[PDB]
Amino acid sequence: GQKVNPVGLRIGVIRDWESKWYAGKDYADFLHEDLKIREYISKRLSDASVSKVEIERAANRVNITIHTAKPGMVIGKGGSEVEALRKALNSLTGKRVHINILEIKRADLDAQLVADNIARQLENRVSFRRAQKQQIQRTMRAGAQGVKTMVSGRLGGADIARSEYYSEGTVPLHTLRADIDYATSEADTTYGKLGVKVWIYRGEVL
Amino acid sequence: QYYGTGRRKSSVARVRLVPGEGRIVVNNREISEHIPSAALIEDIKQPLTLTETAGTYDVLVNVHGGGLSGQAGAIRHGIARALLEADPEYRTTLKRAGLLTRDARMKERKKYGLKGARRAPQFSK
Amino acid sequence: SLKKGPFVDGHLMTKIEKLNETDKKQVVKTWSRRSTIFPQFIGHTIAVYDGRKHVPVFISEDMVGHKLGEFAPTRTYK
Amino acid sequence: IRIRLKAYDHRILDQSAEKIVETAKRSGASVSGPIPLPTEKSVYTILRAVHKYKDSREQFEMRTHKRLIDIVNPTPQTVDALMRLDLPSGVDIEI
Amino acid sequence: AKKSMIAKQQRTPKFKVQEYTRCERCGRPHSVIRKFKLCRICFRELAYKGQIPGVKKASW
Amino acid sequence: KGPVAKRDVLPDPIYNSKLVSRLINKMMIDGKKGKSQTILYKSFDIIKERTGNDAMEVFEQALKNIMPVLEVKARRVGGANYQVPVEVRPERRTTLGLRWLVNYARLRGEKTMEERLANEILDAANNTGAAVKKREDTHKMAEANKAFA
RNA sequence: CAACGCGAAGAACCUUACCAGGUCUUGACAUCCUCUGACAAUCCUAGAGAUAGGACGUCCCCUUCGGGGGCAGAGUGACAGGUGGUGCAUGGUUGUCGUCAGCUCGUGUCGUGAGAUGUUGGGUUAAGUCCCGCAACGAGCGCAACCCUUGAUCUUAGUUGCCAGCAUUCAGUUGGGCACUCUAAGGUGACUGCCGGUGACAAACCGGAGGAAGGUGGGGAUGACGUCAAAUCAUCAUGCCCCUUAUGACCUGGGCUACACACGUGCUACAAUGGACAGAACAAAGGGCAGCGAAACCGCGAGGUUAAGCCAAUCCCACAAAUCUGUUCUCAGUUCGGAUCGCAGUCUGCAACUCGACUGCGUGAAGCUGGAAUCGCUAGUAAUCGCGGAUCAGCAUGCCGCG
Repeated sequence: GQKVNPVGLRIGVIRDWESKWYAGKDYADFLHEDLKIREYISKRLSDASVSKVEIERAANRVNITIHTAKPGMVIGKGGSEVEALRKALNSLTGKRVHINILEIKRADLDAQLVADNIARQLENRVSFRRAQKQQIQRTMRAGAQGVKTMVSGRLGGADIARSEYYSEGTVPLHTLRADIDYATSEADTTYGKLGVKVWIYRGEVL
Repeated sequence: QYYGTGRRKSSVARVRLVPGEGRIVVNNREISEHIPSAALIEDIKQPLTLTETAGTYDVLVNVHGGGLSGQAGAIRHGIARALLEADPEYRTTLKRAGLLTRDARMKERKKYGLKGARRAPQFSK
Repeated sequence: SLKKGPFVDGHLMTKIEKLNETDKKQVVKTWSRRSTIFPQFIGHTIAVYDGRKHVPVFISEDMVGHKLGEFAPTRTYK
Repeated sequence: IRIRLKAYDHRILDQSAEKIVETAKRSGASVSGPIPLPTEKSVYTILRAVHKYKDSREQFEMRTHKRLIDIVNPTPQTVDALMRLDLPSGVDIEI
Repeated sequence: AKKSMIAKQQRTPKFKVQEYTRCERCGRPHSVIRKFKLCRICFRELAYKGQIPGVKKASW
Repeated sequence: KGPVAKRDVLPDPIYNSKLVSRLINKMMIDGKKGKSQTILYKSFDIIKERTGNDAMEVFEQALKNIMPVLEVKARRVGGANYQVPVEVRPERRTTLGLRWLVNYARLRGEKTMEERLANEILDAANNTGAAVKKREDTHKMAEANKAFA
């Protein structure tokens, strides 16, 4: 018996859906193509890294906003590449699309980016101890109020798995006023499967 | 020429009473055929009897929501409000018996797992 | 069981019909036990699939309204 | 002219309605107020687990709501200015 | 064996009856909700993630 | 934990006697409303006929007759399960006696409910009734085991 | 306990994996390689796949025309498939003790060491809740609150709602108006706030008053560190093996509904606080566009005909039942009970034998309060009474929710 997802609980009261469009009688296919474009862009931008992408609807014209500073580097050199990929989104959606790039300053306190960092450090053969203990203090001095991070799977001791987590700070999950951002990521290793769960207390909301 | 709002349980009775001779009406209809219960014929007149204001008003009511006993309680609350608007001098005496608190008594949520509101399923080993 | 008549499939129906016309002798194969029995095929013989093996059956004058499935019990027992 | 609008969040819908009435007023028109048409919920039910424990359950709601406006006089010389407003995608709009 | 009969579901069958419904994101045949064409597991997943614009964890 | 209680079936506060207390409220402990406030209020008039006096007076007279004043509960001691006499609270008295009348009314068996109940009310106004019978059996049990305090 | 109206929020086919038979091989499905260029569909006999062939019968965008882009078809070897095993290889999820009040760390002390302190002692509450001492001083996760919802009311808004006063009506529909309810946003609100007592004055506890609500008002959401190698390889992936002329695939039929018995969870009763007939009522929360489907006519019925309105506070689903009143029945295995049966129909679906539901007849079984044992329930609860809704053509005594 495990905990409820914190952002899962906080959606709609202190968090927006990250899909801000109304539909009716088109809800199913709008939703489906939303998942399709999410999957496509996440797959093909994983190397550049991106946390969260919102979708917006107007006159049957989809429009997007995409996060993280690295797609900032995709603006300049990939400015041709931005048009090249959004051509694919046009082809998929049928009707043409608009996009926007928003830069997440201070990436050390984005849950998904942190999770992807941990996943990469794990998959290129670095020890969970070094990776996790370094990342927690990185985020803390980046200026979070509290962090708890956790990894699970066959943690080196391949013959049996276990769980482990570090944390330092204040992190209330039961309070429905905090801004506990949450993410999780999956890391595939030779000796099994590794999963990551990281969340950070940014601050309350008023 | 006096008004009050009466709520009991999924039921709203909005009463307007005028000086008269003890003639009682609900939804432009009589109660002797609308409500057969004598324990709910004493409904209307209970407050007017724990005060001495028994027969000097006749009442008109528009009532909606709930079933018969809930409607009866809605009467009681609404006419109590209207009487207070009429003359709050014996407001304290009316409170002493009560008949003013909107009882928050309402049907409890039916929650999953349980059967009914509180009846858990049968248990054996 | 409706106003719109009994139900039978053509691929069976034609080859039993021309059979009844030319020669009423040989047995007819069928994997489909769905068809309703019809009144003008008395005395014929049909092999009806029971799930394992087609069961030959003979048709009487009173076998009307039913389906050929009723005479092919597909489940064994004691 | 009757106009109907709805959304998933009162937080966006209220500012939408207030902006609509203000741009219909300051650009002169005769108008009725933003009456809130009663909302309608829609509950969903789902097992917590993947395989067992039907006694475990959580509830989801597609809580949606409706507002209504109408302009008394169509005012053709100003409704055409009204039409070009822009709103978030969270709100639906129709005649 | 899943790919073969998800493809069956995709293609039209020989009769209007046979076209049962399978969840589209994750191919479970049982317990889809028509309003999303989605079944509970991969419905709850993206529900907690944030998608499905209008739905929230209910409580009353 | 701690004591708890409630009041209900209340008649009006002032100028109220027990007779009209029940004639407008009280008792009725037989089931849902209706089939009570009915199958009752008429039981009383049939015994207005059957006795040349106020049909209420016989009611609480029979009640007085049925009331116990001692009874016995069970306690685990050694291997005997001694039966220990105890007293009855003023409200426990009324609830249990009323209970005996109602359940025996629905046990005795005749053509119909209101005549059943009325016949028992008079058979308890006189001291020869089924409920009264259990009253004296509980009583003789109790002071036959009076020794146990 | 925490499996047994559970995965299944729905098994005639389909689902569906399993069984019999008939069939295929780079394979329905995915990327690569070379061609044919845009490729398909309808109908014919065998027909179930599929194959034999047919009647028009393989028909785009750009190209300084070389050839590219996408679209399918053929061949092609790499490959695809695993609801096949392993939850004692895992992720990710979920139950359980348990909404129980606990579980820990920083620094410092004592011990030599496992370790202890804080976290104990007084009361306090639901609480590791608080206060008072105390080699402890603090902090963190838990509790509380912050969230939702029902309870009283203020402002704004009066249409598809509501009709106080008026004329009108069977259609409070109209005319007129937001009076009232109601609707939905923003505040007010209950905070031990105030008074007396108890308690050291503290924490708190008892009793009052105000108060719609007094002592976490009610309910929901929230489920600590962890135990059960608890469950899931059926979403996911190292690991091995199955091979791709087979555990991989397509089709017909059968099964998961079998039935000498056992158990679990439920519905219906065993009757006159009742059956039957007639009249009179009161009313949620939801759903409705391959939808909801009005009225009238047909059938004594399940339903059918032709269909108005409704993308819905307008129309419909939708005539809530229990209940009240009145007539008969007169204690029986009965006018209770309705099981199981043969006959005759309605609906859906290509299809109702295995294997749907409903209806008109005829039938009418056991049962007349259930051993030993055992369960749920602290007031809108239990007990009854109905009404919707997911699953979806049809299939609800189950589940979810409403009164």
